[PDB]
Amino acid sequence: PPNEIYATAQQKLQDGNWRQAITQLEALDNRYPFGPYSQQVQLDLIYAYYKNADLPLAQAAIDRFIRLNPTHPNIDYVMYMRGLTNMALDDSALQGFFGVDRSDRDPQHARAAFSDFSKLVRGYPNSQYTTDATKRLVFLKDRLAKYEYSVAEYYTERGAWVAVVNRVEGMLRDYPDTQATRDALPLMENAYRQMQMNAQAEKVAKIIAANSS
Amino acid sequence: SRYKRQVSGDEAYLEAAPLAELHAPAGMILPVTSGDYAIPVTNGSGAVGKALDIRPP
Amino acid sequence: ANKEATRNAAALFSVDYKAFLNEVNNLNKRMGDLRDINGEAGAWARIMSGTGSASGGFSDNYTHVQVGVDKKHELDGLDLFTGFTVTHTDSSASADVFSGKTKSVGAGLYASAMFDSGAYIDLIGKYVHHDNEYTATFAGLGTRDYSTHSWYAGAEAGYRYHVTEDAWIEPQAELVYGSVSGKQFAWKDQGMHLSMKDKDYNPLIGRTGVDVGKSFSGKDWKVTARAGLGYQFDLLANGETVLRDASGEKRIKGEKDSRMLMSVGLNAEIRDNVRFGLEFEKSAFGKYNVDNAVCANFRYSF
Amino acid sequence: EEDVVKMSPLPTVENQFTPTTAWSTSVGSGIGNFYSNLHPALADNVVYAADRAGLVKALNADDGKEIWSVSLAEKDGWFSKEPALLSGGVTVSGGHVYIGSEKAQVYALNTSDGTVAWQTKVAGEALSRPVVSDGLVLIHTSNGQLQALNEADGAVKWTVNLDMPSLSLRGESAPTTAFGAAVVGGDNGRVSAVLMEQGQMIWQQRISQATGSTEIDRLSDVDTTPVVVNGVVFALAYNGNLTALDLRSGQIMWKRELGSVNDFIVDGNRIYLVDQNDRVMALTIDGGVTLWTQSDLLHRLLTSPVLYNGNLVVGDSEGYLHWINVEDGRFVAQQKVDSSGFQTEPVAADGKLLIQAKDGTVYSITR
Amino acid sequence: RPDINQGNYLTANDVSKIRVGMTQQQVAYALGTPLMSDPFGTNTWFYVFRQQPGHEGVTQQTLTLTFNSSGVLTNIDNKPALS
Amino acid sequence: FVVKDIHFEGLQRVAVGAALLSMPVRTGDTVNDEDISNTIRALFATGNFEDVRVLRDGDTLLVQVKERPTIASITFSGNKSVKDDMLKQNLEASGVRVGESLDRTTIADIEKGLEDFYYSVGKYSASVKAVVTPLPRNRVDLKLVFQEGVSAEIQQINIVGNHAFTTDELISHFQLRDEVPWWNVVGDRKYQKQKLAGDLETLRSYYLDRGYARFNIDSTQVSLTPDKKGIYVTVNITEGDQYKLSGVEVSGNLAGHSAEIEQLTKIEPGELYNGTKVTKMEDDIKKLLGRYGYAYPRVQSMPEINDADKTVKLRVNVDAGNRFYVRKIRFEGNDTSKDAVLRREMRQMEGAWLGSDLVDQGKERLNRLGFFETVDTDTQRVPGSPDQVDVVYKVKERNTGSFNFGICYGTESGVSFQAGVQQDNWLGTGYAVGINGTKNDYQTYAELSVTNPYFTVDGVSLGGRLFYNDFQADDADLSDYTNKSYGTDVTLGFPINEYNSLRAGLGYVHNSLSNMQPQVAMWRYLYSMGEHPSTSDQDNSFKTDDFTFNYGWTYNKLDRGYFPTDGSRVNLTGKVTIPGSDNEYYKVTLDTATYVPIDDDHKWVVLGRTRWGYGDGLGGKEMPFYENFYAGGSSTVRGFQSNTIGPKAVYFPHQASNYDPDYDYECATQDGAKDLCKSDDAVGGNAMAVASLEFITPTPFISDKYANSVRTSFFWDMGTVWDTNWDSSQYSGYPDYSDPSNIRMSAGIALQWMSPLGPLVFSYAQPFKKYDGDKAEQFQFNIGK
Repeated sequence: PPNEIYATAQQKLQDGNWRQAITQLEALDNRYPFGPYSQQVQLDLIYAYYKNADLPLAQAAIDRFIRLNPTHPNIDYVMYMRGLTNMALDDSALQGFFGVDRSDRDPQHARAAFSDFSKLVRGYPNSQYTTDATKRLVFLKDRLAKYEYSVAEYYTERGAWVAVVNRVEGMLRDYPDTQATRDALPLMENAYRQMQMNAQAEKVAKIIAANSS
Repeated sequence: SRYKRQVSGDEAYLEAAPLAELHAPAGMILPVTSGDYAIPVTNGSGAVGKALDIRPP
Repeated sequence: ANKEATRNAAALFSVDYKAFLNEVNNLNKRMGDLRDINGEAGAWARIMSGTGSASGGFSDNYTHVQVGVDKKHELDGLDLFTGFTVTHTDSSASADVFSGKTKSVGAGLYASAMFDSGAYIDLIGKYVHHDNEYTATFAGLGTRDYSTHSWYAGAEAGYRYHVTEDAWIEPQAELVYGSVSGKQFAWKDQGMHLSMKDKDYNPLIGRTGVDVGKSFSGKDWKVTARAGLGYQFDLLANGETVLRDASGEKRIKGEKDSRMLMSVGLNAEIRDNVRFGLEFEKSAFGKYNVDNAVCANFRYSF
Repeated sequence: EEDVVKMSPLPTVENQFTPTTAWSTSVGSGIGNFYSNLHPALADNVVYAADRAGLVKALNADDGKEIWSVSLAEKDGWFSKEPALLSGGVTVSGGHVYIGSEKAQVYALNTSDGTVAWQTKVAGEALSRPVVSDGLVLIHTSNGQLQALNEADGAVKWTVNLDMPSLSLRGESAPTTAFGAAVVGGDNGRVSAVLMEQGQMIWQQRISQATGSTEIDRLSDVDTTPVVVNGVVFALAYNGNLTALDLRSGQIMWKRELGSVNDFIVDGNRIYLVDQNDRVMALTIDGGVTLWTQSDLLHRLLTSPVLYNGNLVVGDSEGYLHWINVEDGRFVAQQKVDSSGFQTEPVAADGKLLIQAKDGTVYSITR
Repeated sequence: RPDINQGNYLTANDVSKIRVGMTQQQVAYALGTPLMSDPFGTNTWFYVFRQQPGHEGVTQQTLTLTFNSSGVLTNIDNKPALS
Repeated sequence: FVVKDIHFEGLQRVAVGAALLSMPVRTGDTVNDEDISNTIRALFATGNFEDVRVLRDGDTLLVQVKERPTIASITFSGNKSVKDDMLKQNLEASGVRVGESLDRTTIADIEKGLEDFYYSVGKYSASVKAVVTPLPRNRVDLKLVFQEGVSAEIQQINIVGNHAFTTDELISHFQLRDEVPWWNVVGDRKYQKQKLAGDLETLRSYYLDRGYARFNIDSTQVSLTPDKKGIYVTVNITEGDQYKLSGVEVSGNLAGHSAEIEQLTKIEPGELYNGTKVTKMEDDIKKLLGRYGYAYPRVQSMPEINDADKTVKLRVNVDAGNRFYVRKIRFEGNDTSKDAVLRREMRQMEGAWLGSDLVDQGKERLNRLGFFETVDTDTQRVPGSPDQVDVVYKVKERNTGSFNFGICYGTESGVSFQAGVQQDNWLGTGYAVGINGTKNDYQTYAELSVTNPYFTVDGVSLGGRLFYNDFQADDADLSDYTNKSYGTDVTLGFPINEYNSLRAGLGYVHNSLSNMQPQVAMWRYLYSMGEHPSTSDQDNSFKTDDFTFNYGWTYNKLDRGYFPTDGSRVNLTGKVTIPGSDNEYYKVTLDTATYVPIDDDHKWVVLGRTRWGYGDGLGGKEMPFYENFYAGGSSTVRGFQSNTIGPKAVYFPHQASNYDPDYDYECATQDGAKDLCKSDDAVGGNAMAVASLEFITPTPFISDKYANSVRTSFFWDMGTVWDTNWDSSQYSGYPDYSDPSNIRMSAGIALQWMSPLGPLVFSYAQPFKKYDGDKAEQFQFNIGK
C-alpha cells in the first residue's frame, strides 16, 4: 500500500541509511511522476539524494519540484538545497578523491551556489536557513576571490602584467572586502612597477599602506 | 564527504574568513564596486554551530 | 649411451605433444569468449599465459598472443562469424636434464555458426610452424635448429540453454584432430651412440564439458560469473618410442593422459572503468597437468 | 551476398523443329554485364553487328563469314585508342550504318568497307537505337536530349529536351516514326510525340504510375519503343501502365495496369510482351485483358519477344531461347545456345532469327 | 619559448591622430578600447604595447592619455622607451 | 438522436480527421440503429480498426475505437549478406516501432514507401514485403519477406565532354569507383549521394586547378539498371579556354599593411590559373592580418575573365575589421584540474590582441596534454564593445590514470604481485605520478617517479625517480648474478626550441653484485676496481655508490604518432660519473630515426635508423659490466635472439653454477674442462653500432580504412657490438674481439599492427650474415617498435 511504503521509507530514512531509503522513495516516484501524492516524496527524494552523494539526481529532483510547485511554503528549503548541492559539488573532493585546496578549480559551481544563496537571503531573510546561507555566501565569496588571485599569481609568474592589473582591478570591483584582494594588491603594485607607470604603483602602495591584511 | 547530519561536503556555514572593507587613501578613491557578489545583511534566526536541521519538509 | 641422453631424446619428442595441447587449450578460449560476447566484428587481439607440469621433473611455460579479424553475417536463421587469426607462441620447457625454447607461428581460419534454435558449431583449421633451440648434456643431441610442422582441425559442437534471463548452461563437445610429421634421432657423438625412433602419430583429443554462466547484476555492479567442468582424454594418443643402444633394444610407452579441468571466470564491473577480473584454470589426475594459472586483476580509474 | 532469385529453369521440352545453332561469330570481346541496346541488325541478308570498344563487324547471314570488319578509335584521341563504348544499336539505311555510343558520338559507318562517314557529336550519350525515317536519323540520348542527324553529314540538327528525373532508368526509348512524327517515350514516364524537322507536336502525355516519389518515374521509366498500330501508339513504363494513346488527340488513354522494360510486339489483336517481373503474356489491343500469360520464367531477365514461324521467341539471362505457342501460351520448344546469357534485343527478319550474347557472339537460329 | 604580448597594438600612424581636446569616444574609435585603465580617481587610459619574443628584449611603448572629467583628452604622454 | 459532435478514441498513428470522412455518418446527420451498425461495419472495414463501439450518448456519437493489433514480433529472414539488422532498425527508425499499432492497409504502404525511398536514395535494395499477419488477442506478427537483391554496384562512371584529359585521371580521385582494391587503388562500389556530391566537388576543384576558370558541370545523371544490380553515373562537363594569371589587384581596407599583403600576391605572368592557389593566398592574407590582431577580416577574391585575351585576373577585396583584444581567458568544466595546468599551455595571452592561430595552438596544447576528453573554444565577444573577446575553453575531465593491482598464485610460482599506479594530474595539480611494483620469488621491482612539468613558467620539467631492483641468481646460471640496485635520479629538462629539448640531472645509484660467475670481462672490470675476486669461488660481494651526472638532447620533429612518415627524431643520452663515486666512467648513446617520404601520398617512406653507443672509464677504471650495451632482438638488429650480438663471456673453471641442465654446466664447475671456455651467451660490450634501413609500402592486401592502423614494411638491419677496453691475449675460448668490424646483417619483412593490446609488431627476419656464438631468431613479436 502507498502509506505502508511511505512509512517504511521514513523508518529507513531516520533509523537506517539514505541508500536503503532512495529505492523505497523511487518506488513511490515511479508510479506517480506526475501522479498524486508525489510532492512530499520528491522533497524526501531530494534530501535522500543529497545525503547519498547523488548531487546531479538531487539537482534534477529540485528542478522538477520547482517547476511542479512554483509557489510553496517550504520554497526556502528548496532554494537552500540548490545552493547546498552546488556547494557540495564545489569541494569536489568527494566519492574517494580529495584536493589540497580547490580554490583554483572551476568556480562555476561556486558562482551558482552564491547566486542561489543570495537569491534566498534577499527573497526570504526570515527563514531558519538565512544565517547558514549568509555564512556560505561569505565562504563562496572568499573562494571566488581566491580563484581570481590564483589567476593573478599565474599571470604574475608568466609576466602578463596587463592581465595581472586587469585581474586585480576585477577583484577590487567585485570582491573589495575579501582577504584575497589584499593578497592580490602586492601583485598589482609589482605589475605596474614592471611597466613604465610609477604613479599607479604609488597609488597601490597608498592603498596597501592605508590598510592591508 | 560526511554522510551524517553534517555536510555532504565540508563545513562552509562554520568555517569562513571575516570580511573587512579597504580604506580609501586621501587624493584618490577605490575602484567603484559594481559586482553582483554583494552579501546582504542577515537578520533571521541563527542556525550556526553543530546543529544543522536540514530534514525534508 | 647415457640415461640423460635417453631422457633428453624422450623430452625432445614429448615437447611437440605438450606444445600441441597448450596451443589447443589457448585456442578454445577464443571460441569461448566469442560465443559469450554473442558476436563481434573487426580486428581483435588477445594474450594468454600458462604453465604445465608432468612427472619426472617436467615443467613448461607458454605465452600465447593472438591477432585476428572477425566478421558478423546474418544468413537464414543463424548468425555466422567468419575470421582469420595469426598466433605467436613463445614456450620454454625443461626436462630436468633437457631444456628447450620454442617459437611457434600459427595461421588459422575459423567459422562459428550460432543457430537461433539454441545451438552452435565452431570449426577452426590451424597450421603451426615450430622452431626450437634446446640445451643438451652432451653434444650428441647438441644445440641446434629443430623445425616441425603441425596441422590440426578443431570442431566444437555445443548447445546454449538459457535457464534464466541472466543464467545459461552450455554443454559442449570438442574434437581436435592433429597431424605431426614423423621423426627419428641418432646421436651425433662418436664416443657415445644411441638411436630413438617413434612411429608417426596423429594426436586426436576429445573433450566433453558443461559450462555454467551466472550473472549478479547489482544496482550498478554488473557481475558476470562462469564456471566449467571438462574432461580431456586421449582418443588418439602420443606415439610409442623405440630405443636402440649399446645396452640393447627397449620400448618406452607413449603418453596416455586423462585429466579433469576446472575453469572459473569472474568479471565484476563495479562502476564505469572500475573493474575486477579473475581467471582460474586447474587440471588434475594426468601424468601431465595444466597447473594453477589463477590470476586476479583489479583496475580502478580515479 | 545471396538473393531469393525467384527464377526456375524450365524443364519441359518439345523441340519439334530442333533449333539449328548456326552461322556463329564472336564480335568484339563482349558487351559484358554492362547494359547496352546493341543488337545484330540485318538488311540485304547482310548482318551489321557491333560490340563495345568500337568493334563493328559486318557478317554473312548464311554464315559466320565477314563481309566487312572494323574497329574505332576516333575523337577520343587516335593515339590513345580509347574505347568508343558503342551502345546505341546498329540501325541500317541509305548505305549508311548508324551506331550510337557512350562517348556521345553517333558513328555512321558506310556499308561498303566501314568508311566512317560522319562521327557527329551529339549532346549526351546515345543509348537508343538510331531510327532513321524521312531522311533524319533520330537519336535519344541519356542526357534526355533527342538529337536529329541527317543521313549524309549529321549536320541537320535539332535538340528537343525531354524531362529527366534525378534517378532515371537506364535505356532510352526508341523514336518510332508515325506520320513523319517520332512518338518518343521518355524517362519521366511521358510519351512525347515530337514532329520531325520541328521541335513541336509534343502532346506530352503522362503515363507514369502515381505511387511514391521516384516510384512515379524512377520506378517507372518508359524505355520501350512506342509501338504504333491502326493509328494508335502503345507504350509501357517499368512499373507503370501500358497506355494506349491515339495520334489525333493524344490526351485519351485506356490501360490495364501492366508494365514492361523490354520491347514488345503487336501483331493485330495481341500485344505480346514481357513484364518487368519476367512474365510473358498476350493482351487484347482494346483494354488489356490477359488473353494468356506464361508466368513460368520469373526473374530471369528475358529479352524482347519476336514472332518467328508463328512462335513467340524469348531469351533469358541464362542463355536459353524459349519458343512459346501464341494460341494457348504454352512452350513449344526450349534450347540453350549460349552460357553468357542474353540481355539484348533479338531480330527476326529476312526469315532469319539473330541474337547477340553478352560475349559478342552472334547466333543465327532456324526454326 | 612563448611570445608574451600585452596591451593594445599601437601604430605610429594611429597615435598621430590622437590630439589634445579630443572626446574619449573618438580616442576609443581610433585606437580601440584601452585594455589597461586607471581605476583610482582620475580617468586615465593606459595604452601599453608590450612585446617579448621569448629571448629578445621587451618592446614597451606606454601611451598615457589623461582624460578630463568631462571626457576630453588633456595630456598625451608617449614613452617609446623600452622596459 | 441528431448528431452534434462525433468523437474518436486513441488514434496515436491513426488519423482522427480521416476517420470522420471514412465514417459515412457526418456531424449534422440523423442516425437510426440500422445506421449505427452500418457505420461500425464501415469503420471496421476501413482496415485501421479491430473493435468499433458506437455509443449514442445523448446527441453526441462517442465512437470508442480500438486500433488494429499492436506490433508484437517482427520476424527476420535476411540472407545474402543484406545486413538484415540494419534494414529492420531502418524500418523502425523511419516508421513504426514497438507500441505502434500496425494496420492491414499498411501492407501496401510499407512496400510502396520502401520502394520510393530506395529510388530516392539512388541505390536499389530489393523491397521488403512487410506483410501484416493477423494474430488473436490484439497482437500481430510482421513477417518480412526479403527478396535479398543487394548492393547495386557501380558499373561505369562516365565523364562526357572532356577533350583535354584522360577519364582514368578524373576517376582516380573519386570516392566512388568501379575499381577493385588490391594494394594501391581504392573504390567504393556502394552507391551514396554524399560520395557523388564529393566526387563532383573534387572534379570541379581539379578542373579549376588545371587552368579552367569556366568549367561547368551541365548535368549529372545517375541511372539504375532494370536488373537493379548496376548503377550508372554520367557527368556532362564543359571545358573552357586555358587562362593565364596576368596580375592581382588588391583593394579595400588593408590597414596600412599593403607592402606586406601585396607581396603575398601578384603571381608572375606565365602561371596558369589555379583555384586552390587563390584559396591559399586568401588564407595567407587572413593569417597576416591575424598576426596584427585582426581576428575578423573579410577577404573575398573574385575573378575577372577575359575571353578576348584568354586570361583571368583577380580582384581581392580585403576588409580588415577592428583589432580584437582578449579580456578574460576562462576555463570551464575543470572540476579536478587546476587552472594553472590549463592556463600555462596558453599561447594566447590575456590582455593582448586576439590571434586565432594562438587560440588554436592553445587548444592543440590542451588536447595533447591528454587530461581532457574534448577541448573546445568559444570566442565570446564581450557584451558592450567591438574590440573585446573572452576566450572560453570548454573541457571535459578524464578519469585518466589507473591503479592496476594483479595477483597470481601458481605451483612453480608463489604469489606474483603486480601493482601500477599511473596518475596524471596527481591531487589535480600538474604533477605526474608513476608507481610500479612487482613481487615474485625471482624478481622484486619498485619505482616511484614524480614529474613536475612547468616547474619554471618557461616549461622546464623537474622529475625525480626512486627505483629499487632485486634480481636473484636463478638455477642454470647464464652469467647471471644476485643483483640489487637502488637509487634516485633528479632530472631537470628544458626546451631550447619548439623541437629541441636539452636535459641535465644527477643520479645516485647503489649496486650490490653477489653470486657472480668467474669470467674474464667482468673480472677485468673488478680487477680495475680494488677487489680481486677469489679465482675459483663464485662467492662475491661488490657494492658501489655511484654519483652520475646525466645529460641528454632530443630533436623531435615527426609528422604523426605511432606510424611516423616524415621528419627526424634524434635522441642523445649520456652520463659521466663525477668525482666522489666508487667507480668512474662515461657513456654516450645516440638514437636517430629519420623518415623520408619519396611520394606526395606519404606511403613510400624510407626509414633510416642509427643506434650508436660508446663508453670507457676515467683514469684506470673500466666501465661497469652491468651498464654495458646489448644488441640483437626486435628493437635493434632483428633476426637474432635478444641480447646476443657482441662479445661473449670467457669463463674460468668454476665450483658452483647452481644446476645447469647440461652436465658440463658452465666451464669446469664439477671436474670439466681445465682450459678457459667459450660462452655462446652475450655479456655485453663497451661500444655498439646498429644501422637499419626500412622500406615501407601500403599494406600488401588490406582495407585502406585500416591501412593507418597497419604499417607494412620490409627491412635491412646491420649490428655490431665490441669491447673498447679488451686487451688482446691468448685464451682457449673466445677469440680476441675488440674489432667493431665484424657486423651482423639481417633482412626481412616487418609488420606493425595496432590492436586493443597496444601497437603489436610481428616480423620475419633472415640473418644472412652472422658469426659463431650468435643465436638466430627467425620470428619477432614485440610491443611498440
